Amino acid sequence: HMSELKIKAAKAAIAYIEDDMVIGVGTGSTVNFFIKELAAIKHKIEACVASSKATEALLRAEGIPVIDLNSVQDLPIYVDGADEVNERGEMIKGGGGALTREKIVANVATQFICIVDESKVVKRLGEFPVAVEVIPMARSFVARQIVKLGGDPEYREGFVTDNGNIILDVFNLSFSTPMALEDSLNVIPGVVENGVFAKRLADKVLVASASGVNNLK
Amino acid sequence: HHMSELKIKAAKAAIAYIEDDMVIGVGTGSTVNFFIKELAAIKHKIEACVASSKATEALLRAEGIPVIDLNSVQDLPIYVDGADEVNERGEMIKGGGGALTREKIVANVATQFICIVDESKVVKRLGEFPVAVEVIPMARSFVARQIVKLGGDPEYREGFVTDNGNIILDVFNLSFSTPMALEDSLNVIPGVVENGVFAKRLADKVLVASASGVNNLK
Ligand code: NA
Ligand code: NA
Repeated sequence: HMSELKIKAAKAAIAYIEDDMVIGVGTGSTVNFFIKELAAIKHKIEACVASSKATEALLRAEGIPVIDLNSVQDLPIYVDGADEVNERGEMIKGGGGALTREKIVANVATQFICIVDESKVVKRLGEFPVAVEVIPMARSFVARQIVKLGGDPEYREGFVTDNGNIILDVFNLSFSTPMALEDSLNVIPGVVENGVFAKRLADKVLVASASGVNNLK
Repeated sequence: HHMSELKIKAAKAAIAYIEDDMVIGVGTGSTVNFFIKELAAIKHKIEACVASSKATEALLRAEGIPVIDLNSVQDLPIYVDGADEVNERGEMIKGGGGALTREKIVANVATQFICIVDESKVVKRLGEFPVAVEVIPMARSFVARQIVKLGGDPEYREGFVTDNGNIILDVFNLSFSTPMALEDSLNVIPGVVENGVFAKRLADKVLVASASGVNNLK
């Protein structure tokens, strides 16, 4: 029961929330269970920073106060999921299309806690595609540049990010040097951000399985 | 000699490179706007234009010049645009007008980048004019902190929103000793969309208007 696993991972992250903290909140189904857990201790936290408009709506619907990242000097914790994560804390993210604000909030946060069920853990990144956020008028050009990097880009038809851009989901990229790959995507004109998380690692990786939650990192 | 007269000379110099049935990439700004009026005179000989800004699109369309989306173009032989600074190498600082992101995209699809300037845009060394950096709005504070670590002084361009919905940090005092590495260092910052350093995509020709005429600096 994957939902039961995701709930266990979510509950394990709650043990890191200290009184009066501002908490950064990711996106996706595992994070959404965490939001319900956060709701039960919302009297203990100052506020949350949301990594997507969807996440903001869910927090507000719970009566969890939300503040703008530009107003936050100190963000001690960011809790988020991942599409793939390894023992090093490298991740592929962006399955849900929110990877740009995810990476921004993750970079302000001191501690990045990654919560996953067992199926997200991999020994080698790469089977899950890399979502690349792209200025819409640059889509064709960026696709061509990503092909030169050995990727196979697939336009996520109909989808528009929180930032008004499109997503190319990129298959078959090599992850031999993940930080160089992340950089090579981002320097392409028109690329806003990409789902390789190799320069900003998860600090903790909480992995929920039938036997409990294990700190992979 | 008006500044306007100089920009017009540069605009007319660029028209000499336009061939029948081309798709033409078009930049932004007051010098390019004189080029748009030169293009209107030959619009029948043009296939269409690619516009680097919504303002440029509106000016092209008001001249009856056909506009097409960049995603429908693969063969873009020319891109004509100005610069805030340009040197003899064809390196440029761009983005004073806030449209540097679409400017760089179109310039990168185009085969030949023709830079048209009056003589006041030419510098021996880039750097006095600030570098516009386009930033995801909720990342403004973070990006500013990261730029300060790179040795820059970022100033938020109050009230301004780019064509893409983002804000501009105009950055002073960056070092240009390694301008390509500078351009990259800004862009790998999470939340930075693009920046006005044009060091990896050079101008292929630099047409400089002065009282004496137009000189191909490059
Ligand atoms: Na880019
Ligand atoms: Na970036």
